[PDB]
Amino acid sequence: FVNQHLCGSHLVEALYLVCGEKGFFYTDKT
Amino acid sequence: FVNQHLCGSHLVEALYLVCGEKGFFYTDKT
Amino acid sequence: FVNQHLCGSHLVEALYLVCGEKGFFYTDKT
Amino acid sequence: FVNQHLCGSHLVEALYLVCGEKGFFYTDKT
Amino acid sequence: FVNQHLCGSHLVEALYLVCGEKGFFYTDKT
Amino acid sequence: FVNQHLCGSHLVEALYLVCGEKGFFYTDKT
Amino acid sequence: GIVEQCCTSICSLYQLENYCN
Amino acid sequence: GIVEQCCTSICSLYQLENYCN
Amino acid sequence: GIVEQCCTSICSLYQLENYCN
Amino acid sequence: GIVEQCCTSICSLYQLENYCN
Amino acid sequence: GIVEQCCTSICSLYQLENYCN
Amino acid sequence: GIVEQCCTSICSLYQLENYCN
Ligand SMILES: [Cl-]
Ligand SMILES: [Cl-]
Ligand SMILES: [Zn+2]
Ligand SMILES: [Zn+2]
Repeated sequence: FVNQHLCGSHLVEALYLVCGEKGFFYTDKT
Repeated sequence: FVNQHLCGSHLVEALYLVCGEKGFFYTDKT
Repeated sequence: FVNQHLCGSHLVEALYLVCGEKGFFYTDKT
Repeated sequence: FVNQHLCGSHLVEALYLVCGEKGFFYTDKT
Repeated sequence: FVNQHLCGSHLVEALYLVCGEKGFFYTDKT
Repeated sequence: FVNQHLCGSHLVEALYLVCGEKGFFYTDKT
Repeated sequence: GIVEQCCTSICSLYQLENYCN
Repeated sequence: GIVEQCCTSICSLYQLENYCN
Repeated sequence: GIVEQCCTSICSLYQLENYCN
Repeated sequence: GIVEQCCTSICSLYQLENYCN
Repeated sequence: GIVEQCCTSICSLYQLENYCN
Repeated sequence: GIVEQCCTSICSLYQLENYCN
């Protein structure tokens, strides 16, 4: 529908590629 | 659970599966 | 829309991580 | 088709692509 | 909704598996 | 950006993330 | 089945463990 | 194109082979 | 947040770089 | 099994089909 | 860190939970 | 090609952009 679970599954991988050594903080709430 | 070496995106992927609504922090700084 | 194909693509990976040595039987019909 | 070593989730991923509506059984017990 | 971005993310991997040595040309416009 | 060896599907995955609407050509012929 | 349960709504690790052998 | 054919409806391996070089 | 911005609409690499440390 | 054929060594398509239901 | 425990070596589930918020 | 530069060795971002259409 807008399945935020499967979408976040892609977002976290994209963030692992983009951030690199910096890392990132991920929260499924904003 | 799986008993292997998770590396790369896979790492974060499992952090997405285990944590859930809690969220996770990802820092690969050795 | 509710694309069960892309969703099952994630489900099978999550099941590979969760089951581990046990394995799993997957059918896209119930 | 690709001629490489598929391992980890990738393995199941191709089982998801090749089988289809038939389904597959995944058992990594050596 | 029909999120063509996440769907193309799966399509490109499926194409990498299917084409193999041949390769493929991918464009998100037809 | 990440500083590692991308191989397999991962390769194309980053081509999907970096290029975007431009598109990419994928040929692994050595 | 797994496909009518874990696509419309998200399934946790414990819910996904049911379908393991 | 591949994106108007293999997103609304699922594409098999044979359908995905059309777009290979 | 990232989830209300990068799911309804696609986020580029530059947009995804905001949430890095 | 499946790993020792397709992960330890390389599998073909018709060897992949041997594990479908 | 996380890599040297779960990638260099093998992690368990409760070692995975140590990096959740 | 692309593999011998980014898989055999490590690529940068602007080396990645060399394979975009
Ligand atoms: Cl999706
Ligand atoms: Cl890998
Ligand atoms: Zn998806
Ligand atoms: Zn991988």
